[PDB]
Amino acid sequence: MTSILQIALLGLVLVSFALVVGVPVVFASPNGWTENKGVVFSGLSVWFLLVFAVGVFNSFA
Amino acid sequence: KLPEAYAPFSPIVDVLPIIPVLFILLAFVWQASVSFR
Amino acid sequence: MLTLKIFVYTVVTFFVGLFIFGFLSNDPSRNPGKG
Amino acid sequence: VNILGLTATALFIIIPTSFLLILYVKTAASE
Amino acid sequence: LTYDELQGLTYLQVKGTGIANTCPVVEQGTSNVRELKPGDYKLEKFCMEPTSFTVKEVVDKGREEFVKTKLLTRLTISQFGMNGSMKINNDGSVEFREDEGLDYAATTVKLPGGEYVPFLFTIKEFDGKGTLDSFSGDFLVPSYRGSTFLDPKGRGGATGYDNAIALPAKADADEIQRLNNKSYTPGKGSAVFSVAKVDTETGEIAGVFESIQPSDTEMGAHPAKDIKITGLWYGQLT
Amino acid sequence: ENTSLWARFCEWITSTENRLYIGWFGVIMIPTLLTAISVYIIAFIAAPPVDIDGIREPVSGSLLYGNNIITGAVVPTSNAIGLHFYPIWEAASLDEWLYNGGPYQLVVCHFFLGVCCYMGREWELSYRLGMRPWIAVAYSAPVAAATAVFIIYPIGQGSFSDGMPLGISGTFNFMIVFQAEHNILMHPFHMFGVAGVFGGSLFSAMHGSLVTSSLIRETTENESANAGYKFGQEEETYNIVAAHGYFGRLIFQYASFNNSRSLHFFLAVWPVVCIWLTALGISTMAFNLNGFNFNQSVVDSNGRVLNTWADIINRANLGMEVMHERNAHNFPLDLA
Amino acid sequence: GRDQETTGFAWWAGNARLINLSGKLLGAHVAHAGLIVFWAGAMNLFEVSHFVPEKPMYEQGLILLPHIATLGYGVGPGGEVLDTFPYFVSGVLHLISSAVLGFGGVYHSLIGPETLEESYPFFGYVWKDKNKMTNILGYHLIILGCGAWLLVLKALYFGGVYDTWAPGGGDVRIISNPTTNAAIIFGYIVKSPFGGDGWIVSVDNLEDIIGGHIWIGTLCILGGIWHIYTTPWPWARRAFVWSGEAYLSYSLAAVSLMGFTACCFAWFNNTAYPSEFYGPTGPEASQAQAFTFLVRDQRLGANVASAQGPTGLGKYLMRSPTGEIIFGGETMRFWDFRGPWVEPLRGPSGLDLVKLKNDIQPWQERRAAEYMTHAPLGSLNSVGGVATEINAVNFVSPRSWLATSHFCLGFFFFVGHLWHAGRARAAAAGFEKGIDRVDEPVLSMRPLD
Amino acid sequence: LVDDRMNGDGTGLPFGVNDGILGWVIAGTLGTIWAIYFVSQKDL
Amino acid sequence: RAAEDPEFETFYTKNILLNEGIRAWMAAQDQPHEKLTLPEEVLPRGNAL
Amino acid sequence: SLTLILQLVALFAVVAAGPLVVVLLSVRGGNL
Amino acid sequence: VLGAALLCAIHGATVENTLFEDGDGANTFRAFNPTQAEETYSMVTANRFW
Amino acid sequence: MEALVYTFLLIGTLGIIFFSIFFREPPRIA
Ligand code: CLA
Ligand code: CLA
Ligand code: CLA
Ligand SMILES: CCCCCCCCCCCCCCCCCC(=O)OC[C@H](COP(=O)(O)O)OC(=O)CCCCCCCCCCCCCCCCC
Ligand SMILES: CCCCCCCCCCCCCCCCCC(=O)OC[C@H](CO)OC(=O)CCCCCCCCCCCCCCCCC
Ligand SMILES: CC1=C(/C=C/C(C)=C/C=C/C(C)=C/C=C/C=C(C)/C=C/C=C(C)/C=C/C2=C(C)CCCC2(C)C)C(C)(C)CCC1
Ligand SMILES: CC1=C(/C=C/C(C)=C/C=CC(/C)=C/C=C/C=C(C)/C=C/C=C(C)/C=C/C2=C(C)CCCC2(C)C)C(C)(C)CCC1
Ligand SMILES: CC1=C(/C=C/C(C)=C\C=CC(/C)=C/C=C/C=C(C)/C=C/C=C(C)/C=C/C2=C(C)CCCC2(C)C)C(C)(C)CCC1
Ligand SMILES: CC1=C(/C=C/C(C)=C\C=C\C(C)=C\C=C\C=C(C)\C=C\C=C(C)\C=C\C2=C(C)CCCC2(C)C)C(C)(C)CCC1
Ligand code: OEX
Ligand SMILES: [Cl-]
Ligand SMILES: [Cl-]
Ligand SMILES: [Fe+2]
Repeated sequence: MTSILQIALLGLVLVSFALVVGVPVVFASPNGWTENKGVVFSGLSVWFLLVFAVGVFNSFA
Repeated sequence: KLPEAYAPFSPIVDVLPIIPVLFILLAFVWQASVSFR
Repeated sequence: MLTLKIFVYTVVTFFVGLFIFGFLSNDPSRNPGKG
Repeated sequence: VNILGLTATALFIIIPTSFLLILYVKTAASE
Repeated sequence: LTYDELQGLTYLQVKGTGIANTCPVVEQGTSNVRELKPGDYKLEKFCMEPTSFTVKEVVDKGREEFVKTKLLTRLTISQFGMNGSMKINNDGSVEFREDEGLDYAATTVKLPGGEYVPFLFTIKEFDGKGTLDSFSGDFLVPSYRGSTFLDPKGRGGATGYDNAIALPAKADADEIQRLNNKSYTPGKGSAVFSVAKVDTETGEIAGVFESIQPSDTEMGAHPAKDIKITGLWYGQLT
Repeated sequence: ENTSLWARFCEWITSTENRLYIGWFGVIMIPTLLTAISVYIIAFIAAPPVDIDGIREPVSGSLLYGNNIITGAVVPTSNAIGLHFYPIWEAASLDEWLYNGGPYQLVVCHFFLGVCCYMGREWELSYRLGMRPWIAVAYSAPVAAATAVFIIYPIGQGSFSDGMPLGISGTFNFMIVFQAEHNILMHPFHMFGVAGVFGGSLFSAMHGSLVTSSLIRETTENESANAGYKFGQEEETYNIVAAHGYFGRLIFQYASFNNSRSLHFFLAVWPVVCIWLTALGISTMAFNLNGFNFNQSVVDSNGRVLNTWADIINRANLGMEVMHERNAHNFPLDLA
Repeated sequence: GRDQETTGFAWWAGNARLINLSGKLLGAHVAHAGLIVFWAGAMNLFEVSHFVPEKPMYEQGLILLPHIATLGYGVGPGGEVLDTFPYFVSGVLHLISSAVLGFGGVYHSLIGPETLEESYPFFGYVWKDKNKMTNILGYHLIILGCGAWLLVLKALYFGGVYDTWAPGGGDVRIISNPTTNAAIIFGYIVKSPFGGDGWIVSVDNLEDIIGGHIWIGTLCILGGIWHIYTTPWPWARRAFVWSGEAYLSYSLAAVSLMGFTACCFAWFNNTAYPSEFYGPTGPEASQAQAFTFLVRDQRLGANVASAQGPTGLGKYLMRSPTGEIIFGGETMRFWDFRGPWVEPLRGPSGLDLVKLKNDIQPWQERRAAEYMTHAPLGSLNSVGGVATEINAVNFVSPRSWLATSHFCLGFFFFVGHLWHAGRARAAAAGFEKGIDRVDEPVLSMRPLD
Repeated sequence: LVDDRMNGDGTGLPFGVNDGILGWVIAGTLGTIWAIYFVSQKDL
Repeated sequence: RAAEDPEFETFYTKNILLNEGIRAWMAAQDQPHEKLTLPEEVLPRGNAL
Repeated sequence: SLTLILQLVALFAVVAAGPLVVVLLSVRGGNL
Repeated sequence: VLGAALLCAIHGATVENTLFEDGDGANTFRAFNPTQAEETYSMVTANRFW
Repeated sequence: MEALVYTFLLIGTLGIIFFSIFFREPPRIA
């Protein structure tokens, strides 16, 4: 139950890095935010889900 | 120390203080990129 | 020596009151500029 | 040294002061 | 201000008020003084507080009298927390003994005319003898400054330069008493104590005292003046 | 319509027609200062000796008690008082008020209020003259230095006796004891301050030499060049292009100030920020942050101590430390 | 962003370009708040990753874990630490909140609306709309009062806070009967800032601390409602300047005052900053040294009331200027120090001789010795002791670090208040860019200066 | 007690006020300055 | 005056004592050519500290 | 050491993130 | 040295705070032309202020 | 005898300061 928490946390770190690199890129791109809606929303949703998953798995590990 | 589940993430924990200094230096980098207009 | 403290308190309060109410006395209207 | 220094100080505070006063009044009386 | 309401008063209500520098003054009982039970006693928390400081200075018509002064120091003149033991006989002949406690206070007074007279107000090693009305004796007076004290030019008794080193030619002859020899010989004072307002129910004694002691002798540069201390005293039996 | 007494008083106070502008900052600046000067002259002339260390060993400090001008100093407050407030009314007699160093606290408090309101008055006259207001911002650096050496260091060390004595030899004593305590020479903030005053002298000489060297010839050699400058003129008096070209081929072309506004801003900003840094260094030393400690840093392979110049500075600090306040320490650790 | 020609502000004054841009102002503010919470979380994680349990926290160079431990998280009696998981939870929560705030600030900064006035009238504002500025100030006052009441609820019903004045050496105490009396609460405010009074630094009990927090929370909530439902009066409108730079200058002066005041708390106060977490203060360490040498020479068979020093003033115990029995030596200047290990030894007349002789405690002696060893004297290389000391001890007090950094920031922000207040007055006046060259005010009045 | 003192050190005196006359002269001076300022209004 | 009257202390005399301390605690490790193996007991030192 | 290697990789990845986003925005259109 | 540092700081502050408008821009550093024969800081105003 | 010389020199210095401040040459502005 600890290894799955470590895997979820490493995935959260990777998703956070992808967000902090691409979100300013998506925003400051010339007409890029209009079409990057789905990928940015998916990244943020996966980030929130991974935060919640690490939080709920901390009680079990 | 950190909890045993979060022990391997200590090296990525140690870098986290310097991020605001990197942020103000990033503002300087961006101003260099806009040719200081 | 209480009289000295009373006198000093009166003088300090007088000068501080002139300062405060002089700056309340519409200080931005003493502007040498326009506006 | 208690009074020779007094005499030296007196001469130092007068002689160039007097000289400066000569030059200043020589200029001030001329318009 | 008795000892009852003083002990029942906390620190934060005494701080900055000067109550910590005044002796406990009894209000109950009588001034019979003879009424107290004769026998063996070992008094505790001996208290002492001056009310006037006077110096022997005048050579004129006053014929070496004691003159009023100004207290250059703050309220650092009282003495508290002293022990000892005093013996009382039936006829009234009593003896007094002071051994340890805060039995000293460095005090500097200002003579009229801008003169500084420091003195160590001590009652230590007091050997009292007499009756209840007035018992007097002698007490040991320390110097004022220790042997490791340094003057403006180094020097001093225990540690020091033993001379004036800033000039390498005049370190002898006239200034023997300043640098060649440091004097730390203790003096002796005379103290007279009067007992009044004795409360035998709680064993608390009070009254006035009269002490004459020398001032600071320093290293012997100037002869010590005589300091007369008048004030109140307080003690508790057993 | 300006007939009422308060309106007339306000117009007189805010009047720019006075010989010296008073203002609402001046209504505090003037009486507090004149109090400080009055008591400072009187104390420097005939101040009785002051027991600075609290050990009943008084220090004369005043001329009538045997001091010259270099050695004369208003002695700091008694160590028994510490950071307590000691006005005349808190003393029973003027004799003990003078014995315990009360004039030092009165001068320090009035001087701090006076310099603060002088800075405020500088802003006020800049406002009433239609000027840009940052002259007071420039003057905030000596005010910071004075506050650090008169109030902030006594606050940090817990006693007004620990402030800078109001004099010259007292100032040197403050600096020497301060070096013993904190090793101020080995501090980056003091190093920037020293670099700032040295560069301020350098830049003052640079700017003055460049402008006086490049004055336009409007007189002869038998009359002073100052007579060539007429006050209130709009024509420039020196060749900015020639001065900039001289500086550029002297030091560096692309690293020179071709704009006088930027040049004068640099002249304004360099010593001011460096004095800010050194005043903050003194204030950080007040909370015992101290300078660089390199005592026994260089060690050989066998572990023997290899002394350095910092170790010689340590020897100087020891020599000052074992001698400062030679009778006021009953214990080894100097934590006070 | 914009450029120099379109705004008149250079790159080194680029934030001035967003003076009038409400959306970019909000983006910069939210990104900055994300930065602040990021430092809080990152420093919490770094400190708990570098935390050693068998050492006190003041020896390990921590400043945030003492802040959390003062509230009573993971600590037991005597100041010892029982768990670091609350600190870890606080750090992780701050990091996640920082991520959220940083995303919001970046979004408003980059692709947020430039001006909120024409599309979001609730969040739109102009600097001269004094009613709207008072509404924003009222909302922030409600937020601040709610935070103060949240601290009050934490100290009342949510585990209490750490009391260093508890018997035995301090413990996590539940606050009961907070002192809500206006006289004693505001006597701190109208107090002198000198020795013996200390203004509000000399608050010595959590009862007064929580009572003042209740008072400030209620006052902030009522003041927020007042600002939301009122407007500035004509006297305030005449006295004040109503520019954004003016409001910034007012805030700058305020936060400079808070910085100096918090520096003074960190250096002197040992109630809101417990010594078990922050180390001894200057006065505390000096008095601990004097008291430790007192009990050492008392154990060595030497009289402590007698046996004066070389100056004849008293080597161990002597008299304060008021008259209380205080520790001898230079520590006389710290005679007003009050700590948990001297108060049981202090009677009505100061330090009682019989109490110092017989009512001694081994825990008091151990704490005094540890505080004597760990005085707030160190170099900026983190070398313990005075400047002469050998490079052998790695310790500088967190109180010293906080005091130095906060006085520095307070002084810079006072100078920033000076700069911004002057520029605000000059900008409202009209001569912030120079002299009009045709309307010089000096030539309009007579000579002789 | 050899001499008379005010003994105002410490104790947390409001504005350092030990006697009610001190607070009353504070109030009186501030009030009369405020009264002069209030009477001399509606100017400029 | 200070030599003939030991109650006369000034900041100048404090500076003189401090400079004596500098010379004494400096010479041994500052001038190796002098070979000053100065003992502890002759080095000037104040009360405790 | 493994801890030192992970610290250096994390530090390099973070310190390169700023230059990465600025270079990517400079070469990918503009608006910076 | 202290007087020279004071002179440098006070001269820079006085010049930069007694400047003429020459503006249509909030940055005064771009309000300067090297090739001109006019003063950019008011010596009269500076003299009156000091 | 030295103290009177010192006090005289300083009061002369303050006199020169007061003189230079209050009785200076007015700027001509011509
Ligand atoms: C929260 C407080 C605050 C806020 C919101 C502002 C806001 C603003 N300031 Mg200001 N200022 C402040 C405090 C503040 N200031 C302080 C404390 C000072 C010091 C006295 C200044 C001095 C100042 C000046 C001189 C100027 C401004 C200017 C401005 C405007 C443009 C800023 C800009 O883009 O420059 C860009 C920012 C930078 C170039 C960064 C500067 C580099 C710093 C100094 C590096 C220091 C970092 C270092 C590691 C910190 C350690 C030091 C110490 C703490 C140990 C802007 C609206 C300008 C203005 O007036 O516009 C109208 C301008 O001229 N400010
Ligand atoms: C506290 C630091 C701070 C903050 C929050 C801001 C914020 C802002 N500045 Mg600014 N600036 C700063 C410091 C700061 N500045 C300093 C120190 C200087 C002096 C060098 C300047 C000089 C300056 C100038 C000259 C200008 C601004 C401008 C702006 C605004 C718009 C910038 C823009 O959109 O262009 C685009 C910027 C970029 C495309 C750079 C991209 C970098 C990205 C955003 C970094 C984000 C990384 C982060 C990890 C992402 C996480 C998000 C999420 C996944 C959590 C904006 C609100 C402009 C303005 O005033 O608006 C009119 C402008 O003209 N600033
Ligand atoms: C930090 C929060 C905050 C801020 C920024 C403001 C800001 C403002 N308030 Mg306000 N207020 C607040 C909190 C705040 N208030 C709270 C918590 C309350 C509830 C008690 C009030 C109740 C209140 C009222 C009733 C009024 C204001 C008013 C005002 C406006 C003018 C005030 C003024 O002239 O300056 C400062 C004022 C002075 C310098 C004169 C007052 C004298 C002092 C400051 C009062 C305290 C005296 C006391 C002895 C000082 C001890 C502390 C000191 C030693 C440090 C101003 C914009 C006025 C207004 O315009 O209405 C909208 C108004 O009438 N406020
Ligand atoms: C050797 C013996 C002789 C020595 C001579 C020493 C002379 C010292 C005399 C004392 C100096 C006091 C000056 C007071 C002048 C007040 C008149 C005035 O200021 O103009 C009114 C003038 C009146 O308006 P106007 O005439 O229309 O311009 O403006 C004012 O009202 C401002 C008033 C300022 C009040 C502060 C007093 C001056 C403070 C600085 C003095 C510092 C004292 C130390 C002196 C040496 C340094 C200068
Ligand atoms: C130690 C003792 C002193 C403690 C004082 C503490 C209590 C007061 C502290 C907070 C007062 C809030 C000030 C806000 C108004 C200030 C500017 C103003 O004035 O605003 C100006 C405004 C103009 O319209 O007027 C107005 O809004 C009216 C506002 C002022 C109303 C208060 C006046 C009180 C009455 C006192 C006068 C006694 C007068 C005569 C004394 C003569 C003695 C011989
Ligand atoms: C009307 C008015 C005004 C004016 C004012 C003036 C004119 C000023 C001042 C002031 C002053 C003028 C102050 C003062 C003070 C002083 C003092 C406070 C003093 C002192 C002294 C002393 C304290 C001494 C001591 C001593 C010593 C030191 C030693 C020996 C002994 C003896 C005792 C001598 C104005 C315009 C502003 C406006 C408002 C109102
Ligand atoms: C929590 C706590 C507490 C409480 C506190 C409090 C409650 C506080 C407060 C307070 C307050 C309640 C304050 C007040 C204030 C105010 C201020 C600080 C102000 C200001 C400002 C100014 C400086 C002004 C100026 C001016 C003038 C005078 C003139 C005209 C113009 C103007 C207006 C600008 C205690 C300590 C108990 C305990 C611990 C903690
Ligand atoms: C706009 C702009 C800018 C920017 C600004 C800013 C300020 C930004 C930001 C931002 C931010 C403020 C961010 C933050 C963040 C955060 C994050 C991203 C996070 C996270 C998470 C995670 C993933 C974690 C994990 C963990 C845990 C849970 C615990 C253990 C440890 C670890 C680490 C594993 C600049 C200046 C450049 C330029 C100008 C304009
Ligand atoms: C991982 C982990 C965990 C978990 C955690 C969780 C799952 C949670 C969270 C979290 C969160 C989730 C946080 C947050 C953030 C958020 C924020 C930061 C917010 C915000 C908001 C705001 C700021 C608002 C604004 C506004 C608006 C927009 C409307 C109206 C107006 C106002 C202004 C109010 C724990 C620690 C257990 C353990 C360790 C690991
Ligand atoms: O008083 Mn002036 O100097 Ca400040 O450290 Mn502790 O206390 Mn005393 O010795 Mn080092
Ligand atoms: Cl010394
Ligand atoms: Cl000590
Ligand atoms: Fe120039």
